Amino acid sequence: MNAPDRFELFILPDDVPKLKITPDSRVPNCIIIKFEREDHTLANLLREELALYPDVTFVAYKVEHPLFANFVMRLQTEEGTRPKQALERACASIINKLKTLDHKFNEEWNIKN
Amino acid sequence: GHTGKKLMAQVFFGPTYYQRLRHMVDDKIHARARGPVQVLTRQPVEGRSRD
Amino acid sequence: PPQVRPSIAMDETTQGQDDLTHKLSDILKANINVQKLEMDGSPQHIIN
RNA sequence: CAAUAGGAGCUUAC
Repeated sequence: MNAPDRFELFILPDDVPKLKITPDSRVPNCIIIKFEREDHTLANLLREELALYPDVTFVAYKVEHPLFANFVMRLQTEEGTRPKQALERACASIINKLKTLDHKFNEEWNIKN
Repeated sequence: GHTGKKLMAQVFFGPTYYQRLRHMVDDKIHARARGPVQVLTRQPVEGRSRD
Repeated sequence: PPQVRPSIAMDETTQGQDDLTHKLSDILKANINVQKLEMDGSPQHIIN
């Protein structure tokens, strides 16, 4: 009677953006990203990918409430680098790693026959 | 579950017989803004079922 | 007033008066019976 | 635009 729908986890409304960027003014060259309709699956992947770059000084995420399907991420970078470009770089790197993983799994599965 | 990292502590784990008791929140949740009053005292009536 | 002793409805067509109303009716019956003794024979064991 | 009362019984959390 107060239970929301189980499909609001993934169905993006038309008035709700997928992604929203605001800057953290306290420290230089830092941004706060809120990902709507996502959870730990994307958050942990991105966080541990970004944490290994030399030019990334701060990266973290949290899910403020388990009953709401979003997370917020704080990311800081050095002076020359922009956190957004590093975010695209991390996304592309994980995509390439997954493509290589898929190719090797398919070849291995064929060889196993 | 969130990170796949091992937990530093080990967890007591196994099956246990649990029971579903008759007390459900949906049988208890009640709110009232305005509603029926008593004839004699003209004060809010008594009862979740009576609002 | 009847506000202090309102009637009520039991099954959509029936009503019983409050206790105070029946008590007042009993008092009225008693009063009229008193007014039926000082008007005729009353051998002192009915007036009391 | 209007959904009785009184009782008894069994329960909930302290």
